[PDB]
Amino acid sequence: ASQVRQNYHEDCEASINKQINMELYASYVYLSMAYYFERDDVALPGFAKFFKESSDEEREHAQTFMKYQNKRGGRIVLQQIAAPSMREWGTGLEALQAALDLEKQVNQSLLELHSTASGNNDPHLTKLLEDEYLEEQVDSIKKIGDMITKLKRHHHHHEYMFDKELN
Amino acid sequence: ASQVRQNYHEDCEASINKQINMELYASYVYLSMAYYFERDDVALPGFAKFFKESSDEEREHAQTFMKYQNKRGGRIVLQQIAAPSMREWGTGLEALQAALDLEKQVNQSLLELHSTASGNNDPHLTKLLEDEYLEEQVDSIKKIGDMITKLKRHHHHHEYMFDKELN
Amino acid sequence: ASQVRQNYHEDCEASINKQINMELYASYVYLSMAYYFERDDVALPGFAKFFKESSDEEREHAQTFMKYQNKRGGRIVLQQIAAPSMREWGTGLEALQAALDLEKQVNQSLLELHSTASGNNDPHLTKLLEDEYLEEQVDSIKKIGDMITKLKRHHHHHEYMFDKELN
Amino acid sequence: ASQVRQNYHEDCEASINKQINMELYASYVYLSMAYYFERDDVALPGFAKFFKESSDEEREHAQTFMKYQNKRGGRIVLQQIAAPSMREWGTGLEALQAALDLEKQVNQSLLELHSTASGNNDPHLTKLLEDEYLEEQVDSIKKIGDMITKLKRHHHHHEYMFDKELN
Amino acid sequence: ASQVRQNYHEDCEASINKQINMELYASYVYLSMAYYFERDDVALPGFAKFFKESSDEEREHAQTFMKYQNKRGGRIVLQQIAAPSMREWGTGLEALQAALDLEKQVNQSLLELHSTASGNNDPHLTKLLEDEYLEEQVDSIKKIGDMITKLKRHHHHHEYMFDKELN
Amino acid sequence: ASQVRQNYHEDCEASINKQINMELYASYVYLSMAYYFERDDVALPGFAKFFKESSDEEREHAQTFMKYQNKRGGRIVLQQIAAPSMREWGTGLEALQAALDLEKQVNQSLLELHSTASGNNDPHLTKLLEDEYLEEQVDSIKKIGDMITKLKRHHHHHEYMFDKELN
Ligand SMILES: [Fe+3]
Ligand SMILES: [Fe+3]
Ligand SMILES: [Fe+3]
Ligand SMILES: [Fe+3]
Ligand SMILES: [Fe+3]
Ligand SMILES: [Fe+3]
Ligand SMILES: [Fe+3]
Ligand SMILES: [Fe+3]
Ligand SMILES: [Fe+3]
Ligand SMILES: [Fe+3]
Ligand SMILES: [Fe+3]
Ligand SMILES: [Fe+3]
Ligand SMILES: [Zn+2]
Ligand SMILES: [Zn+2]
Ligand SMILES: [Zn+2]
Repeated sequence: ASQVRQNYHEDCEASINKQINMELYASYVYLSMAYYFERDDVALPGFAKFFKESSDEEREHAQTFMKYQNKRGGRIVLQQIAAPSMREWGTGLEALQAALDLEKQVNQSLLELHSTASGNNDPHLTKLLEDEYLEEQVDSIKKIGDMITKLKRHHHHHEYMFDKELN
Repeated sequence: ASQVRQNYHEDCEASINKQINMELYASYVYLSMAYYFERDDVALPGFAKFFKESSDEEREHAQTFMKYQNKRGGRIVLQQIAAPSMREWGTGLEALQAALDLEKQVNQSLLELHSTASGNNDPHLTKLLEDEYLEEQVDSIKKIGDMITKLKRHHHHHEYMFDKELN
Repeated sequence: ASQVRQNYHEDCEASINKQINMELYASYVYLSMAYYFERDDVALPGFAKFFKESSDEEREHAQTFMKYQNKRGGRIVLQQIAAPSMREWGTGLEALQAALDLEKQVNQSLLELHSTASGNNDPHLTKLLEDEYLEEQVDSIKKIGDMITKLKRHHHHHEYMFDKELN
Repeated sequence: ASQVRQNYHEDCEASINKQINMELYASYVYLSMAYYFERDDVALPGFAKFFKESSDEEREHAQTFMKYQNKRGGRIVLQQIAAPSMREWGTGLEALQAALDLEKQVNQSLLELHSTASGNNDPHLTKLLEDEYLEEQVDSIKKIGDMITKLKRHHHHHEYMFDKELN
Repeated sequence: ASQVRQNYHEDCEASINKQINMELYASYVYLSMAYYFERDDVALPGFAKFFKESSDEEREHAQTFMKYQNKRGGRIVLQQIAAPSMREWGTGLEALQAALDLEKQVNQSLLELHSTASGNNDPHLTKLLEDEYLEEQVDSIKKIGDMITKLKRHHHHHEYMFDKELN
Repeated sequence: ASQVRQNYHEDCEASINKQINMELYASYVYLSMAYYFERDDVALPGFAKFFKESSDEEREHAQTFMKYQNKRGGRIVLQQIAAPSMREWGTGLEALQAALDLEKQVNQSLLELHSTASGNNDPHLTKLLEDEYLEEQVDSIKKIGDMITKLKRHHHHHEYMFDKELN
């Protein structure tokens, strides 16, 4: 194996490559959303900017894991990247609900990666997860939750005024 | 329940709430020491600034935990803040000695929360305590321990000189 | 008593202590509110911030009174700080209504404290109440009343827009 | 259909959607090269930076096309992004040669899109392809051809110095 | 023991001392290297400077551990610092290979020290190892590996050019 | 032998090497004093800064001699650095008294090297010792001698006041 590899379990090496794929798929979804709210019959620039930023940060997530793979001497495996779930994301409100669920789904995967890393006594990897993914996951889920509470109060008039505060 | 809650055990929720009350209780004790060192018959302006700053940090500890209750999607439930042990704190040394004892009692309970957090595999909350509370506790216990040594020396003139250090 | 004490009747000394408790219990109420309006299921950052500031300002009324007690040679006597009524304030309009009433409870005590100081021919203490307390109380009550008038115009879409004017 | 749609053939709409998936795929391939040249057993810091910017520029080729799909009032349709042809990319020169090939396959699809645009009398779309795509690919093919020539002249001391020019 | 000591098991106290010795012996190795590469018959200023910095950084890992021991109320126990293996490292590639292996010896102890702290439920000490030591160790090991990969391209003319990139 | 060696007796070479070990040994002793004045039960931050700076200058003395071994074309041969005499240094006065004794033992050996250098008519090395080491020794012995006088006075309060001089 690699000259730098030390205390690096192959089960961890492999969940990193599975997680990179999930980070990228999450990137693709926020990209689909981002430009959907830019359609002439949707015209929500606030929501569109928020989901463009989400897709960039999901891209950054994936890069930080590929950098990590190489740091420990593992070898990236990247699969295909599935097409997003849906493609018509409905209201801004249904988009945020979709995103809330996708961000909880990623946190479940990151809490699993953490347990797999604790179970192999990889305290470097648990440090990575705590300091760069667990805290970003909890803050974002709270961010989105806050937004869905503001935006559940029906009219299209309300979405548009909420949108402007996003922008 | 909550739209953000994920992997936050109800025992962690409950022990965050006891700990909000305990931090505020510490604020109240230090606040009492602060102003007692301002009595015209005590008039040590260095201990007064030290304990008033201590009182302030203890309220940030509590608020950081209340912020945290809400990030994870638990409910803040506040309780009555007991009045301090004393209102007359004796000497600066005897107040330091009581400071040190209560920072030590705050750390025992923070480490108990870390033990609850671990047992419920909540890495998000063990990281909160490691980075935000356990290093501040140790450093405080050590600064207070250092000053107790400098002051321990008996004399009234030595204390008024140590006091100007802390101004 | 004290080397400094002069024309400071003990009923005023004792009322200043009971007033310190009320102010500190007023702080606790507002801090409750402050972090309630930060819950993901509430998400009114403007209200939250208004109650944070109020909570901080009640803590300072308390410190001024404790500074004052020491200035006049009386002795601070701290007691327990009760937890609020209910920690679920409901809407912002309902919280503000609780605040209006709380500010009037503290105005009525402050005015009683001022009659005690007048009855006992303490003009230094009348002057403290007039300058440092009664004016903030009438400013605060009026502001709150102004805000309630604005907010009574029942849907949750109005509240979000008022919450931004306050942010 | 869309209230903005004018003179936008559905074949061109479909070819933009196909081309979006090709820009993204090129993004992914350049992402694999980028991070493969940062392996501890490859460690070519310049080749890696060159492909990072390539990967990023491909991503923005795709977002222009999706930006454009909406201007003309078509509907973005994204599909799976295939995994890159490889995982190892060999020497820096082999990665360029694969990138010479790849940019040429993109230029070929771009030029076919132009012919579709021309046959369906879309001068707005021919304009876009001429002004935002066709010139960057001729310019990129020439840059890469130049580098291949420099690097060809087998020994591996020479490759590390070429990386030097690249960082 | 100490007025400050709390939840600091004596096996961790003793391991911190043995770790201080290792770090200080790691400093000695690098200082040897540093001035070897400055001999007139060697004359690799870049290598020399790299090993000077490394030597200085090992001295600081040692100081942090001695600061830490005092923070937790244990007692520093210093012992002799062995002279290196051989003081003739030969080529730069051979020195770097010795450094890679040394950094992995210190990584394996640091990871053992971290299992000791975990076994003894010291989360303050796990946190110190994670933040302050394990991350530098994986960065350092990977860097060294990267440098060895670059340098294996056997003639002494390559080495001089790599030595300048490092200068 | 060396391409730079000229008029550098092998006895001078050998005595430079004993002296590198002796300077590093001094660094280690001062380093021990440095951190012992940081124990929570000693807590004299002025002696700690004085001895930590002393430890640092002693390592520059050693490195200046290793640089020098290589200027003249001799071989650095490093040896084991003995652990300090003590780890508990008693009072600041008793540590100063031990500082003074070891600066006096360093000067005896520097003057012995000057005597070896002279006898081997090496004016280059007698000038090194005159300008770089013998004036620093005398000045140190005198500063330490001055402080021993200021401190000698018995009392705990006087030492904590002298200590703030040195901060
Ligand atoms: Fe992510
Ligand atoms: Fe995410
Ligand atoms: Fe605290
Ligand atoms: Fe505290
Ligand atoms: Fe008030
Ligand atoms: Fe008030
Ligand atoms: Fe492209
Ligand atoms: Fe391209
Ligand atoms: Fe180290
Ligand atoms: Fe190291
Ligand atoms: Fe010296
Ligand atoms: Fe010396
Ligand atoms: Zn951390
Ligand atoms: Zn050749
Ligand atoms: Zn060459």
